Amino acid sequence: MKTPITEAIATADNQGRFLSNTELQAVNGRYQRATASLTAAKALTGSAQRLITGAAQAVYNKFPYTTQMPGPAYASSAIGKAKCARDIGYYLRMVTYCLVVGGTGPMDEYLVAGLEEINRSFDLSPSWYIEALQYIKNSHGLSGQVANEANAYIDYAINTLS
Amino acid sequence: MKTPITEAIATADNQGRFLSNTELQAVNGRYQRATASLTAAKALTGSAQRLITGAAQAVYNKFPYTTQMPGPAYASSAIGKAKCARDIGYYLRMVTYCLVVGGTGPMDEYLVAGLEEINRSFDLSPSWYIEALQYIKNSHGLSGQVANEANAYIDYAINTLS
Amino acid sequence: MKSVITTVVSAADAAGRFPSNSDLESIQGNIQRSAARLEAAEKLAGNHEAVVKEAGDACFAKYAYLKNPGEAGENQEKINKCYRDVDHYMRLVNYCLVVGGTGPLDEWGIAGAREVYRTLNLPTSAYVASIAYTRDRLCVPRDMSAQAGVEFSAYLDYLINALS
Amino acid sequence: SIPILKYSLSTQNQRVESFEVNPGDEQYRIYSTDSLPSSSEVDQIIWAAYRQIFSEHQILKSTKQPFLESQLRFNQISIKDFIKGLVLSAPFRDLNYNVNNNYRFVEICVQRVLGRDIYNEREKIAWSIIIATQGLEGFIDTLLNTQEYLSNFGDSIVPFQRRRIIPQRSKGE
Amino acid sequence: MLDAFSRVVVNSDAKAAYVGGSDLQALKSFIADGNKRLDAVNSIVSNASCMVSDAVSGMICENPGLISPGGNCYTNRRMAACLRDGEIILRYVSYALLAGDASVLEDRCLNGLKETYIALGVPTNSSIRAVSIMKAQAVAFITNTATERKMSFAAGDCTSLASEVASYFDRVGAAIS
Amino acid sequence: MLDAFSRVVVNSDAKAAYVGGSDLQALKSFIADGNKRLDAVNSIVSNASCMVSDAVSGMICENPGLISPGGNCYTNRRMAACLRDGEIILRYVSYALLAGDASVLEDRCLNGLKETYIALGVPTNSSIRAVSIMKAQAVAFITNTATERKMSFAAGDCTSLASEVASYFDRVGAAIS
Amino acid sequence: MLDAFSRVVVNSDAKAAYVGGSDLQALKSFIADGNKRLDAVNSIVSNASCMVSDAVSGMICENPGLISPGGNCYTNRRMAACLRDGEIILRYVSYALLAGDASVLEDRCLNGLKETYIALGVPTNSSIRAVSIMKAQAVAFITNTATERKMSFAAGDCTSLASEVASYFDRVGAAIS
Amino acid sequence: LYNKYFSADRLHKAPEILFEYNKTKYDRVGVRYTEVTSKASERFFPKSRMNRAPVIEISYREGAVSTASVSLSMPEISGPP
Amino acid sequence: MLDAFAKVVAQADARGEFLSNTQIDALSKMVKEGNQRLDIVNKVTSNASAIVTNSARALFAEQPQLIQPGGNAYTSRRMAACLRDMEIVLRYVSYAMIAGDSSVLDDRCLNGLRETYQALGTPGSSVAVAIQKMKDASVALANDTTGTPIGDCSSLVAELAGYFDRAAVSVV
Ligand SMILES: *CC[C@H]1/C(=C/c2[nH]c(/C=C3N=C(/C=C4\NC(=O)C(CC)=C4C)C(C)=C\3CCC(=O)O)c(CCC(=O)O)c2C)NC(=O)[C@@H]1C
Ligand SMILES: *CC[C@H]1/C(=C/c2[nH]c(/C=C3N=C(/C=C4\NC(=O)C(CC)=C4C)C(C)=C\3CCC(=O)O)c(CCC(=O)O)c2C)NC(=O)[C@@H]1C
Ligand SMILES: C=CC1=C(C)[C@@H](Cc2[nH]c(/C=C3N=C(/C=C4\NC(=O)[C@H](C)[C@H]4CC)C(C)=C\3CCC(=O)O)c(CCC(=O)O)c2C)NC1=O
Ligand SMILES: C=CC1=C(C)[C@@H](Cc2[nH]c(/C=C3N=C(/C=C4\NC(=O)[C@H](C)[C@H]4CC)C(C)=C\3CCC(=O)O)c(CCC(=O)O)c2C)NC1=O
Ligand SMILES: C=CC1=C(C)[C@@H](Cc2[nH]c(/C=C3N=C(/C=C4\NC(=O)[C@H](C)[C@H]4CC)C(C)=C\3CCC(=O)O)c(CCC(=O)O)c2C)NC1=O
Ligand SMILES: C=CC1=C(C)[C@@H](Cc2[nH]c(/C=C3N=C(/C=C4\NC(=O)[C@H](C)[C@H]4CC)C(C)=C\3CCC(=O)O)c(CCC(=O)O)c2C)NC1=O
Ligand SMILES: C=CC1=C(C)[C@@H](Cc2[nH]c(/C=C3N=C(/C=C4\NC(=O)[C@H](C)[C@H]4CC)C(C)=C\3CCC(=O)O)c(CCC(=O)O)c2C)NC1=O
Ligand SMILES: C=CC1=C(C)[C@@H](Cc2[nH]c(/C=C3N=C(/C=C4\NC(=O)[C@H](C)[C@H]4CC)C(C)=C\3CCC(=O)O)c(CCC(=O)O)c2C)NC1=O
Ligand SMILES: C=CC1=C(C)[C@@H](Cc2[nH]c(/C=C3N=C(/C=C4\NC(=O)[C@H](C)[C@H]4CC)C(C)=C\3CCC(=O)O)c(CCC(=O)O)c2C)NC1=O
Ligand SMILES: C=CC1=C(C)[C@@H](Cc2[nH]c(/C=C3N=C(/C=C4\NC(=O)[C@H](C)[C@H]4CC)C(C)=C\3CCC(=O)O)c(CCC(=O)O)c2C)NC1=O
Ligand SMILES: C=CC1=C(C)[C@@H](Cc2[nH]c(/C=C3N=C(/C=C4\NC(=O)[C@H](C)[C@H]4CC)C(C)=C\3CCC(=O)O)c(CCC(=O)O)c2C)NC1=O
Ligand SMILES: C=CC1=C(C)[C@@H](Cc2[nH]c(/C=C3N=C(/C=C4\NC(=O)[C@H](C)[C@H]4CC)C(C)=C\3CCC(=O)O)c(CCC(=O)O)c2C)NC1=O
Ligand SMILES: C=CC1=C(C)[C@@H](Cc2[nH]c(/C=C3N=C(/C=C4\NC(=O)[C@H](C)[C@H]4CC)C(C)=C\3CCC(=O)O)c(CCC(=O)O)c2C)NC1=O
Ligand SMILES: C=CC1=C(C)[C@@H](Cc2[nH]c(/C=C3N=C(/C=C4\NC(=O)[C@H](C)[C@H]4CC)C(C)=C\3CCC(=O)O)c(CCC(=O)O)c2C)NC1=O
Repeated sequence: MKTPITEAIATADNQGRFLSNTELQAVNGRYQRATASLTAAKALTGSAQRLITGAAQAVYNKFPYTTQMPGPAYASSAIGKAKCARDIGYYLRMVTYCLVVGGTGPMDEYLVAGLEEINRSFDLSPSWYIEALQYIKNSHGLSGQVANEANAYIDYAINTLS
Repeated sequence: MKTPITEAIATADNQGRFLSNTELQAVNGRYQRATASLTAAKALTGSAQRLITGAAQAVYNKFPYTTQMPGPAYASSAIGKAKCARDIGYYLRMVTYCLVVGGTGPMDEYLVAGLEEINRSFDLSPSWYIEALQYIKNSHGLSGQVANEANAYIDYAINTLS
Repeated sequence: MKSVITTVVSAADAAGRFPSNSDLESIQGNIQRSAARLEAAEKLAGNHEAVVKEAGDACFAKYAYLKNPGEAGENQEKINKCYRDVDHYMRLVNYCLVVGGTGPLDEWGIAGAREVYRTLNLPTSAYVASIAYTRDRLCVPRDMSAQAGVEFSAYLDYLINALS
Repeated sequence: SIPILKYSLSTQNQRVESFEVNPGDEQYRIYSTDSLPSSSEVDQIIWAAYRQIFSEHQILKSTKQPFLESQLRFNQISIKDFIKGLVLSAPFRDLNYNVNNNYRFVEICVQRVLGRDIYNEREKIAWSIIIATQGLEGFIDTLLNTQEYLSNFGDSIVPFQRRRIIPQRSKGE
Repeated sequence: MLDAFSRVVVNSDAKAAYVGGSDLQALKSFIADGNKRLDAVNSIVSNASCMVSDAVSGMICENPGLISPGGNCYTNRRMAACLRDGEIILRYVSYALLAGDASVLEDRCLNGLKETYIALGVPTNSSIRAVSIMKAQAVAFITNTATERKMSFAAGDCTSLASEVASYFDRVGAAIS
Repeated sequence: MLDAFSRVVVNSDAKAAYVGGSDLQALKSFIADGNKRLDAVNSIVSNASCMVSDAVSGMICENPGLISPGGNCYTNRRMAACLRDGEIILRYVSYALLAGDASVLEDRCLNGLKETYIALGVPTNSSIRAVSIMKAQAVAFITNTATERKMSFAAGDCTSLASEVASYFDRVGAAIS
Repeated sequence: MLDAFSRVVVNSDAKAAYVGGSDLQALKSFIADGNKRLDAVNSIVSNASCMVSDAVSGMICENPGLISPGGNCYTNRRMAACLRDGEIILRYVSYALLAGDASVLEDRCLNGLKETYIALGVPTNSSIRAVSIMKAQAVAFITNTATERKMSFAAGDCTSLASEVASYFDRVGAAIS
Repeated sequence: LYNKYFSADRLHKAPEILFEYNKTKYDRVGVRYTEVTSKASERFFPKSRMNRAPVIEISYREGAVSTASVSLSMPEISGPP
Repeated sequence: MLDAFAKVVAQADARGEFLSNTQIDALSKMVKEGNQRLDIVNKVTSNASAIVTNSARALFAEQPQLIQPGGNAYTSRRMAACLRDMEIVLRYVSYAMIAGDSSVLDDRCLNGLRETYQALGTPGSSVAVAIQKMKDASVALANDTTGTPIGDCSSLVAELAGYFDRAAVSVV
């Protein structure tokens, strides 16, 4: 869990030096961007179910074999669609958490740590979630200094998934 | 040498991660405080000789036994006054450097490091330089946010000296 | 003679090869530079009785101690030798303005000069004074063209660095 | 300078000698790079270093240090420098260090670095201080310059738990 | 050695690709400003002698321990060797500026200079100072902002060429560091 | 050349004018005794900072009441601004010498300065003492009779410069009065 | 696009707004004779400070009773307020020229200004004299017939700028009356 | 008393017009709101012109008249202590 | 490390006098393009994986002998060894971009990389080609304004290309 306040603490604690305004400016910049990130998190919260269902439908459109293939890893049956909507809800939740604290710390310790063996052992393809996130990145509605703050955490997850 | 840009590099280099938004805000806050620190550095540059002579006279007033004790460590002779003005010039120079880069990095590697054995072996008392810095901290003529930026690096040195 | 042609011919002869494109393009550059290069040479040929005259007295203006007895300019004939040796250097500069490279200078003026000027006790800086006086007397729109003037001062500057 | 608080010792297996010429089973396959390993035995050394300090899930892909391995494969750094360039890794700092105090942290890396169990609690009291004043890196640089580390691991042997099994016995600790 | 042209040929030869119109435009831009390049190398080599003399004497007059007895620039022989040591790096920097590539600088002059200097006991700091003071004179002579001497030119600015010669002068300072 | 210099002053744009050899020959053809009128302004601009410093220290070592608390030179801000003002007056009188004409000396600094110093409570006679000290330093630098400082000039007499800047400094000292 | 300019003034938030490309092309398409109008408002904003200074000095050198004790310009802080007021009126009439419309000139400064000056005891006719001086300076700067000051423009006639700002300055002078 | 028209929250506030014009593709115009500030001395020393003084620089070396040059500007200048 | 601010402090202190008055506005212009530098870097950070993978796919599309059986980047460990090197040189260029000077790039990355490539037998001038394939993908991506106000970024993308050529010539 890293936010810009936590490394401001972690650098001063290395020699155990006091917090001079080397780090006070670093937390002041967090306080600058905080407003433009918080309305992005609020608007992404307000658009949760629409974006989740649209992203799941985008994955089902772009990969139609996942709706037909007989297997536990696919969404051909009814509960596989529940797992698939649950995963996109998890991704959007981590995006809103990183928008709230101003750093990738939440998703770095809740989502991507150990994601490799999750996709490998349960035989999930990472290319599905990139389509799910590419749906959210352009059709969230956010525009301006707020959408530019929101898109960075979205395509950060696209970077670690790819 | 540590400025808020250098720890923004040093945190991303620890896992070797790319520069995210958690480090770009930390350097953005440096860019916010940069203007209020640069005019403080410029005004302290413009007031160099006045502040150095006033601080040396303040040490000579508060500790009159300094210019009357026969010894190489004291300013009783003429060259001891030259060494004493040279030291206060060094201190004011390090203060202006830390005001320029926005962090205590310059004085941390040019003055702090090994300043204990310097005062111990050459028999200099650290209480003289605290009086010299307490003269500069109240009589530099700045007020408001520029002076609040300038005073932090001044009494940081008071903290390590004491 | 260090020129444009002798360089590429000696390079091809040391390699034992025929003249290729890299040798002929260097002659093309000499063709392209000769128009600006030979402009300064003919005017140095036409102005030389004035330029070494008014450059020689600048040497004794900077160093009036040379006319003292027991020096290098104690009588009139040694001053005539000084104007002689200045006119020789100006003729060599006119020569390297004609060849293309600095062959005549480092063959006839530069090589061995430090031995002669030391054992005959001639002050080396007094030559550099008379050359550097004529170097900045050149105003580029009036005496030569803009391109002849730089290629005239480059040989003059070269001599100065060789003597210093 | 506030030197280290004097604590006093105990009795352990590694404190006394083994008398064991030619051991076979209770030896933990010392992964030295004085062996001059090939391109794929270096992977075995790197995995064993990951098992020694991290446990077997801080060998995720997220916790992996892909550039430290590249300085090991070019012989820029040694094994000992690799070991606490691995302790200085922040996956170790958020997975192991942010979840316990400094008394438990002293024991959580005396066992993983020096390979032995703590003498008493007074040792954990005396070593808890270098975490505070000069930080984690000041703690591990003073841990890996002790005679307890250099006389048995040197600077090219991956550390291991020392004298865990007694020869005739099956159980051990 | 390579050049502003042979560089892109060695780069294209790894591709096994022909030098097409995509990457030929840098070469045509290199040709179209060739007159400024010649106008810059001429300006450097016309004042090269005073450059090395002022450089070594400026290195000396802010560190007088070199001419102190037992210093590295003490006797006449060591001082002459220093005055030529500097002239060689100025010559190779001029070669690299004329060629537009530092490949002549790195192997003919910089390959092994560091262990040479620390086998001789040459202080590195005075060498970086003598290199930096030559860089400061070269950027003044290329941009025609030298105080005590002005050279005549056409109209235009050469910050391009000045930063190229500055990178060439930082390569040697990084090599002997 | 003259029109560009005039437009710099008229615009107040803080962008520097720059001139070639043919341009300089045109301004020297307009100016009276340009050659000698150039050593003069060079002898001012190479000595300007020491001139204002020595002037204000001579004023202070004549009248200490300005450095006493309640004085106009007391406080950190006052010393800096008074140094700035004296140097500005020096720069304008140096221009007025270079132009051979005192119009901009009126129009850009002397126009409405006395009422400004009255509104700020600045004592006038101390500034008159200051500009008289600058006048003495200027004519000392122009006769090359500086006891401390030497420049080499082409030999000759420059009486007009001493009288030109004395008339200009008296114009300042009367306009502040 | 002019509604975005009005938005700023509506909000009074002191946050800057800028137009370029398609937004500035829409502004210049919407408001009559844009390019000429832009040289116009540039010829005001580059000369504004000298305009209010010359205006108030012309008013004072016509009527000294304001600078006499008991005058409204006496005790210079008020004179600072008068400088501020004249410059504010200049800024609003410059906006009203830039908009091609005098609505905000009514709504933000001229609305209830005369009663304010009556309640403060400000003499009206001196301010009328001041704004007439600013009107003359504005039309002089717009005909490029400033005897002292020169800018280069693309050649042509600008009848609207002088008649537009003369109508606006007469609106101010009648609304204060 | 003046509080009926000019209340204290909008007192002495005016728009400002700014021009980023250099005959460039990136050329802009901006409008902002401001609190205005002026002081006493600007009857004769106006704010665009205040504390500006003509500095003259000369390059000459003896006998190098072809290299000699002179230039002029007028920036903001401060006094060195 | 050295950034662009400490660079000016370094030779000011090595000369030993204060910063001059014309250097302070040279730093205040430097803080003027701050917002623009953040938009640039963040552009190259957010699609950092796509630059490396597309440049590698274009690199093998012209030089098969690298993926040929017997080639340098042939086995999966050796193929993975290219991608980390390309991500490292992309990462240190982005460090030098926000730093404002090239001093951190040649310090921890380009120092001795020629000697490693000359010792492993990795040939010298397709890591130059891979750096050029990353350069054109980066400065085309820095030109996109979609999601930023409109203006001039070209001086800074000239500097961004001024780091990639420095990386491309210290490896040949
Ligand atoms: C878009 C839907 C696609 C899909 C989804 C699918 N997922 C699973 C199973 C799992 N998914 C995860 C992933 C996470 N769990 C988390 O808690 C988090 C955030 C911290 C993530 C990213 C895990 C752990 C599982 C296994 C347990 C579970 O959640 O059920 C399944 C079921 C697979 C199975 O049961 O073996 C499906 C169908 N698959 C598709 O076909 C869609 C394209
Ligand atoms: C206010 C003056 C008081 C004083 C000064 C004094 N100092 C010295 C000698 C030294 N001081 C230093 C300290 C520094 N040197 C540095 O370079 C820096 C910044 C990096 C510091 C803080 C050192 C190293 C010396 C010894 C070498 C020297 O500078 O001369 C002396 C002379 C002591 C001696 O010669 O043994 C004096 C007199 N002493 C006073 O009495 C004043 C109160
Ligand atoms: C073809 C190439 C060529 C040259 C470059 C010159 C160079 C040159 N000059 C002199 C010779 C001389 N050169 C000088 C010159 C001077 N003394 C001074 O005080 C000033 C330094 C300078 C005048 C400006 C004098 C005085 C002599 C005669 C020395 C003597 O014997 O007293 C000599 C010896 C032969 C002689 O007596 O003339 C030579 C080779 N002559 C050449 O043939
Ligand atoms: C081969 C090349 C070549 C030259 C450079 C000149 C050099 C030169 N100039 C002058 C004589 C002169 N030369 C100039 C020229 C100049 N004076 C200046 O102040 C400017 C810097 C410069 C270009 C405008 C002028 C103006 C005179 C007459 C006055 C004087 O001597 O300065 C004379 C005397 C005889 C004569 O007039 O020619 C000579 C030899 N002559 C040449 O044959
Ligand atoms: C191809 C490129 C090339 C070079 C760059 C030089 C490099 C070079 N320099 C020296 C040798 C030297 N170089 C210096 C120079 C200096 N020492 C200082 O204190 C100053 C910092 C600096 C002068 C500015 C000195 C003093 C010596 C040795 C002189 C001696 O020890 O007698 C030597 C040993 C040879 C010798 O000493 O005789 C070599 C190879 N030679 C080359 O072939
Ligand atoms: C302590 C001893 C000491 C010295 C010896 C000088 C040496 C010296 N010269 C220059 C700086 C320079 N030196 C030259 C050199 C020359 N100018 C010419 O035109 C001639 C051809 C050539 C020999 C004189 C140039 C062109 C510059 C650039 C600025 C200038 O013109 O002075 C610098 C500044 C370097 C920098 O800024 O990094 C220094 C230290 N100064 C000193 O403090
Ligand atoms: C073989 C000998 C040889 C040379 C010595 C140079 C001489 C030279 N320089 C330039 C021409 C030029 N040289 C410069 C260079 C500069 N201008 C300045 O004011 C700066 C101080 C400096 C760096 C910007 C510029 C800007 C031009 C004009 C641009 C151009 O011609 O391409 C030109 C072309 C135009 C002309 O004919 O004048 C030539 C032939 N070229 C050569 O072929
Ligand atoms: C008690 C306080 C006190 C002072 C601070 C000095 C200040 C001072 N200096 C000069 C006088 C002068 N001041 C200078 C200025 C300078 N000389 C140089 O060589 C430098 C370049 C430059 C800065 C130092 C010059 C050239 C003169 C005239 C020659 C002289 O009298 O020394 C004068 C006389 C002016 C006059 O009235 O005629 C005074 C009062 N004298 C004092 O009594
Ligand atoms: C174009 C020409 C031009 C000038 C000459 C100056 C003139 C000038 N000086 C000051 C302002 C000042 N001027 C002085 C100067 C002095 N007080 C003294 O006792 C000494 C006699 C003298 C210095 C030697 C001081 C001390 C102030 C500040 C007064 C204050 O603190 O309010 C002000 C008011 C603005 C301000 O406070 O900065 C102005 C317009 N400005 C210009 O634009
Ligand atoms: C652009 C920079 C620039 C300058 C600084 C001057 C420099 C200068 N001064 C003079 C030349 C001169 N300068 C002076 C002036 C003086 N002599 C004295 O002894 C007095 C102290 C001082 C009076 C103020 C005199 C008397 C001459 C000779 C006559 C003359 O040419 O005016 C000359 C022509 C002869 C020569 O080269 O020396 C030049 C180029 N001219 C320039 O173009
Ligand atoms: C006795 C007190 C007294 C004054 C202070 C001046 C004030 C003054 N200036 C102008 C008149 C003017 N004032 C300016 C303004 C300026 N000119 C410039 O070039 C600068 C940029 C700018 C600030 C100086 C202009 C452009 C004119 C019109 C041209 C002119 O008459 O000079 C007018 C005539 C306006 C009119 O009624 O038509 C007056 C009274 N005149 C006086 O009689
Ligand atoms: C939005 C538009 C807008 C304005 C134009 C000004 C209008 C204005 N001016 C003043 C206030 C004033 N205005 C003046 C101005 C003058 N007196 C004269 O004799 C001259 C004719 C004239 C200057 C040339 C003076 C002197 C005062 C101060 C009166 C006082 O001291 O009470 C006040 C009262 C508040 C205050 O005292 O500051 C207001 C609302 N304010 C605004 O918000
Ligand atoms: C954002 C900043 C900005 C500006 C300042 C103007 C600058 C400007 N003015 C004109 C162009 C012009 N400007 C004028 C105006 C005038 N000419 C005169 O001689 C009168 C003094 C003055 C009348 C008020 C005229 C007459 C033209 C040519 C016709 C026209 O385009 O309107 C043009 C188009 C042609 C050219 O490039 O010159 C531009 C870009 N436009 C801008 O976009
Ligand atoms: C935390 C991260 C962070 C950022 C990325 C920037 C983001 C950012 N950029 C700009 C502001 C800007 N950003 C750009 C940048 C660009 N425009 C282009 O056309 C190019 C594609 C691109 C260059 C890379 C420009 C040109 C402006 C100024 C626009 C204007 O003049 O209005 C602003 C407006 C506020 C201001 O004025 O500073 C902000 C918040 N700031 C931040 O705090």
